[PDB]
Order: sequence, then C-alpha cells, then structure tokens
Amino acid sequence: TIEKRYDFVFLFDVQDGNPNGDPDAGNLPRIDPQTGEGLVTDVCLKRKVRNFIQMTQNDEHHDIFIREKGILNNLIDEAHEQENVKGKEKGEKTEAARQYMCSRYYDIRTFGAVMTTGKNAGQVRGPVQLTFSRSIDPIMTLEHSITRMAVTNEKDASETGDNRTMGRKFTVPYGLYRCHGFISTHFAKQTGFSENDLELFWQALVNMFDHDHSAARGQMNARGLYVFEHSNNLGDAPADSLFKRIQVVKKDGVEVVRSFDDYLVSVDDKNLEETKLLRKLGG
Amino acid sequence: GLDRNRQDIGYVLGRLFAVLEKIQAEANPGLNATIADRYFGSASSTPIAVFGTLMRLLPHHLNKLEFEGRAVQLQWEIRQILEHCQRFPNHLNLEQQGLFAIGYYHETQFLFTKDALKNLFNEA
Amino acid sequence: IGYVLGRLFAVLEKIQAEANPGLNATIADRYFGSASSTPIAVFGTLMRLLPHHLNKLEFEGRAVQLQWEIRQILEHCQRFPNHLNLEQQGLFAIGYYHETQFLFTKDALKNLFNEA
Amino acid sequence: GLDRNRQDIGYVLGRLFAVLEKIQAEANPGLNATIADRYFGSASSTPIAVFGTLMRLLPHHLNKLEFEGRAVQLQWEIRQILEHCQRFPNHLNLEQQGLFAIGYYHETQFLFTKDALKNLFNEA
Amino acid sequence: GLDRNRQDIGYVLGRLFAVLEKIQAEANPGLNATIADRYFGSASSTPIAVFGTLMRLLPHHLNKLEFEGRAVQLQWEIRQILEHCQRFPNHLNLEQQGLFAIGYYHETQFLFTKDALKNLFNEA
DNA sequence: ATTATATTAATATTATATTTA
RNA sequence: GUUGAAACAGGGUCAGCUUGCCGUAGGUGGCAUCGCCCUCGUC
Repeated sequence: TIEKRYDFVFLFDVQDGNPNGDPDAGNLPRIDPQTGEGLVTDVCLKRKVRNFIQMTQNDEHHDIFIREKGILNNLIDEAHEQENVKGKEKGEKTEAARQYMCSRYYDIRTFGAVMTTGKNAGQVRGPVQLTFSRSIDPIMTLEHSITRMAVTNEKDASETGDNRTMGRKFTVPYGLYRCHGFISTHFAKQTGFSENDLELFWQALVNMFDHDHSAARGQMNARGLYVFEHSNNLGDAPADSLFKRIQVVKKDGVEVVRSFDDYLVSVDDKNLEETKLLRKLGG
Repeated sequence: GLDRNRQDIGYVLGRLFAVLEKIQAEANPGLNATIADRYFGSASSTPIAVFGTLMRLLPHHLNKLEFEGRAVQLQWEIRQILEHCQRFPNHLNLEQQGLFAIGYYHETQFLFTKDALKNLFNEA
Repeated sequence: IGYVLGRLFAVLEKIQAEANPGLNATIADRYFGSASSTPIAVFGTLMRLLPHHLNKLEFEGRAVQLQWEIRQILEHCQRFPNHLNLEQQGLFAIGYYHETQFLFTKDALKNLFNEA
Repeated sequence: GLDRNRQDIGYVLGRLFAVLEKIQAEANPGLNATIADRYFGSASSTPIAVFGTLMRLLPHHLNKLEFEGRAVQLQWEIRQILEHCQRFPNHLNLEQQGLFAIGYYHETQFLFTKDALKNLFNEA
Repeated sequence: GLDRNRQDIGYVLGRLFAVLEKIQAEANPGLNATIADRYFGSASSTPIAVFGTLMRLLPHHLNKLEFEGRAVQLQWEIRQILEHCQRFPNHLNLEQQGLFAIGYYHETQFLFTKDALKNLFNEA
C-alpha cells in the first residue's frame, strides 16, 4: 500500500487523427464551445493503460477486465464462488468479496468498477482518479472526409454502379491536452494499491501511446509527466497553484502550434521544494 | 403549432436541426442511424461543432433526393428558419436548451404533413 | 404547459421501455424527480436520449408512430417553462398517467397515427 | 434577416460562398453537382484552398450567364460582402465555423428574393 | 474596406490584377472574354507567367481609353499598389493564395466607386 | 398489483451594367 | 311598536433538527475522391 500523495501533470498531444471523440456529436473530438480547446476524457487513458497491462502481463492477481466477451454479472458470480460463498453474513461478505476482487483485479485496484449488479459486493472508491484533459491553444477541427469503394448493406442506397459509402473521418492537427490527476492514500490502503502497482501504472501512462493505436486516432504521443510526490497523507498546499506552476503557453509571435517546437513548457520548480518531490518519467 | 416569428435562437436552431433530419430521412428510406442518433446529443449545447458538418452534408443530402424541387423547397424553408438566426451561439441557455427541442419537434410536425410546407412555399 | 409535459414524459418512458424490456434504472426513476418541477433541466437531456431509444427499437414503424405522437404532444407546448407550479406538477402527473395508459391500450396509438 | 455590417470573418466568408453557389446555379439550371456538393465540405475549415479555385472559376461562371447585368450585380454584391473581409484566414474558430453557415444561408435567402438585391444595387 | 499598407505580396498582387481587369473593362464596354476569364485561373499560382503579358498589354489598354487622365490615374494607383510589391514571386502560399483574391476584390470595390480613386489621387 | 410490439412524406426559391478628366 | 333578541375561532406553536448522486465506463472495427478530360480549332 502506498503512503505518499502524487499529483502528476500528464501532458499528451495528437499528430493527426481523432483522439477522444464524441460527446454524442457524430465523430468529432470533444472541444470547448466558448473557446476551442480540445478535451479528452480520462476513460480513454484508462483503457489505454488497461490494454498496455493486457499486452504486458498475462498473469493472475492482476485482472485486466476483458473486452466485449466479458459480462460483468458473470465475472461477479465467478468471483463470488471463492472463499465467501454464503458463510459470511451478507454485510461483511460484500466487503470480503470487494477486497478479494481488489487483490485479484488491477483495474478496480487502480481505478474502479461497478460491482453492485445482481450479487452485490460493495463498491470501490478508487485511489487513483484521473480527470478530463484540456488543451491551451484553441484547436481547430479539420474534418477529413474520406470515401469507400465498397457498400455495406444491400439497402436501396447501393446503386447499380459504384457501390460507395463515404462519410467523414475527423482529424486534429495539434493540441497538447494538459491532463490532470490526483492519487489518494486512504482508499489505496483499503484496495491494496502497493508501490509496485503504482510503478506499473506510471509505466503504462508513459508507454500507452506507443501500442494502443488505430486509424481514427492516428498518431498520439505523451509529452511529459511531472509527478508531485508528497511526504505525508495531509494537505500542504492547494493543488491549484501546484498545477499552475507548470504552465504551458505560446512561444514567440505565432498564431497556432504544430509540434513541440512551438510550445514553451515553463517549468520553474522553485516554491514546490518545501515538503514535496519531483520526477520526470515521460519528459 | 409552430411559431416562425418567435425570434428565439433555440427555436430556429431546433427547426434547422429538424429540417436537416427530415432531409436525411428523405434521402434514403432504409436509413439505420440518422443524424439525430448521433448529432442531436450535442446539438443544443455545442451547435457550432455539429451544425458545421450539418451544413457541409446538407448539399449532398439534397442532391441525393430523387426530386430536385423538393430540395429547393427544403432549402427555402431552411433559409426562412435561419432568417431569425443571426449567429450560431457557443452554448445555449437552459431556456434556449428547451426551446431547441421545442422548435425541433414543432418543425418536424410541420414538415410531416400533407399540404403545409408546399403551401407556405407557394406564397413566396 | 404541464399536461403536455406529463404526456411527453410518459411517451419518453414508454419508448425507453420498448427499447429495453428488462429495465432497472429507467429514465423515469432518475429524471421524474425534477421533470415534475424543473422541465428545462430534465427534458434538455431526455430529448437527447430519445432518438437513441427510437433507433434502438427493432420496429422502425413503432418508433415512427412514437415520434409522430410526441410531435403532436409537444406541438401544444410553445416553450419549456422554467419551473412547474404546484398545479402544473399535478397536471404533469395526470398527463403522464393518461398517456402511459393510452399507449398501453389495444389499438389506440396505431389508430391515432393512421388518422394523419 | 442579414447583417451586412457585422464585421465578422465567418459571416462574409459564408456570404461569399453563398453568392458563388447562386452564380453557379444561375449559370445552368440543369446542374447536377454544384460547388456546395464538394467545396462546402472544407470551406469553413480550409477557406484558402477552396476560395482560390472559387475566385478562379467565378469569372467563367459570370460569363456563362445569359445576362451581363446580372453578373455585374453579382460581382457588386460579392465586393460589398468582401469589404469586411480583410484577409482569408487559415482556419476558422468554432464561433466563426458557425457564422460561416449563418452568413451562407442568410445571403442565400437574401439572394433568392423578388426585389432585394437589385434594390440594394440601385443605391450604389 | 481596403488595406493599402498591409505589406502583403498576395494583397498587392490581387490589387494589381483587379486594376488590370478594371482597365480592360474600361477600354471597351462590349467586352465578352476579359482577362479574368482566362488570366485569373493561374494568377495566384504562376504570377510571373501571366503578369508579364499583363504588363505588356497594360499600355495598349491605357491608350485604348477615351480619356488620357483616366489612364494616368490608373497607372498612379497601379504604382501605389506595387510599391509594397518588391518582387514577383514564383508561387504564392495558401495564405497568400487567399490574400490574392482578397486584395483583388477589395481593389475592385475601391475602384468601382463614385469619389474615391480620384480623391486619393488628388492627395499625391 | 399489467398493458404494448411495426414507417408520417417528399417535384424548382432566383435571374438584367457600379465606374471611367 | 308587544313577538329571537346577545353570540370569537380562539388567546398561539420554526417541521424539522440533515443526508456525497454516486461509486465509473474506448464511438467504436475502418473506408482510394475516385476511375478521366487536346486549350483548343487559328488569325
């Protein structure tokens, strides 16, 4: 079980593609309506971490939460028929099953999952809780509409000639999604989030943009990862100014940004040397 | 049951989305997933992100129609709706959020009729 | 302004039930707490969830009839009010029950849709 | 329903695309695929790539018209629109993305009228 | 709506093409195919190939005018535009490609006016 | 102390010369 | 002017002392703007 507080400043961008698409809008990434900053949900990073663990582990005591062929009720029923089948008086039986699943599953240990279906077994508050990403420069939507020379269904739209089904494949030119996230210790002591699991989660967050790739998302990479390791379980300084110390703004006289040569990640670790640490894993 | 002179942004936005959905439905009867099954989820909140692709896909949807006069009438009513739409806002207020769906279903009801849209188009 | 809103909530719940037969946490059990009071908050998202429920329906003609009847319902409402008064919440409940029993009748919604 | 003194880049860009589409439609009534069926898909995002070919094809479209005074009026309103367009931007913002289609359909409605464009041209 | 101190190559190139087209139109009202109907198709991409023949035909177009002072004013504004044009480039960038048409229509609007070009020429 | 469960409608807006000492 | 008259709903009372909407989850498998076109006939 970990005992320190970690305030990591995850920074990642996108070369050309659709990163975190659709708040129910067709196929466009989440962007700020009032301004234009791109937004990326934390569930995408969580799924990338899960895929990295699935491809770089394959062992027990670290379940990866299977994909489409994985009914949650079936997994809950399978985890219930272990040490606490019935002889545990429902109440503490749910807590025992939750602890067993935390010791067996890695997704519920790092983040969490819903285990309150049919056979209830409590719920996990979750130690590591990432937030929604947000860029700084107002990104623009390219919308790269592409075609296909093969129809899908046999409906009336399939003409006698070129059976075509076009559509749109949205793309993004740039946008350093300044992600945020905090890690607690009280829930980590209950879920069993040890330091080895924390190191595995850091490695996944660092090297998830090298394997989890597709045609819609294109090419994505992680810039830097500045983890703010604390000293105790108390609160020293508000995390707002702590995350504001690593500001990311524009460089010289430029309108937009295209790569890392147009951003100036101002890192001035001066006032965060009281009772906190600093490490660089991705940058 | 439709107010075309309300001068409300949500009303005209909903009417525009409704006529867009009507055009997409008329383009092909065997349509599985329309725009309302994906575009409407953020049409009343982020209209500047969905209505751009909507206006981009509108001419192709009009050309897909078997009748060219139908597309002319649909564009005419689109512009008659957007007359009161001086600008596409960033985000709609709660009252405007409701007026969006209000105008949407009002325009859908006005369009799915026997003699109404053509009658209004004849007096222009 | 309240009766047609109740009919709207009723047809919304009916479409959601026709979409998912074994429903546990329906849109009712999560939205009716404020639908009876604040309409612009609940219906601002129920109208978003509705087209997905209509697309989920295996019978497209049923979704067509439900869309036509919800159009006829919302036609009487010129704008979603900010808050439903004490009598407006009663009208909401009355219209909800009326529409939810008119839709669960033998051949009522189909006969109404065929007369348009 | 058209603001000609909005001083917005998206407004004038949309109005320019609208008058371009109107000119292409007036060049030949039996037109199958217009510019809106291909050029509008990236007009609000990459205007510097489509509006170049648009201005290249504009004089030929004006010469294709059977009436020479109509082309003069269309060029006059084109320039009256582009007065507020000090430069063609690289990419439009979301607000400008919506204002593009706003001005497009507003100018289309203003053009498809009985006595309006000629009335505005007479006072010049 | 015209910036004469923008110091942009596309702006001055478009203004030069616009005044050239204005001179050709003033040379004869009964003109069927002007330069814009042929020269503008590659004016923003290959200016060094079209503007050479343009400057070659400019003096004959000025001599074709019935008024000699009009040609003097047109040459004066041509040179006032080309002041910021230090050289004719090989190919214009996309931003410059758009600025070409921007300056073209801006100068056309500035020229087709009552009292504007002569007023600017009087203060020289 | 349930019900119910199959498709509305679709044929053309507009269209005649700014300015030139 | 000798025949139903008189009539309190009261003095007056905090409806609360309060309670995390959540624990949380990839718009996806991916799809060629294409198969194509003398700037000409020529003064």
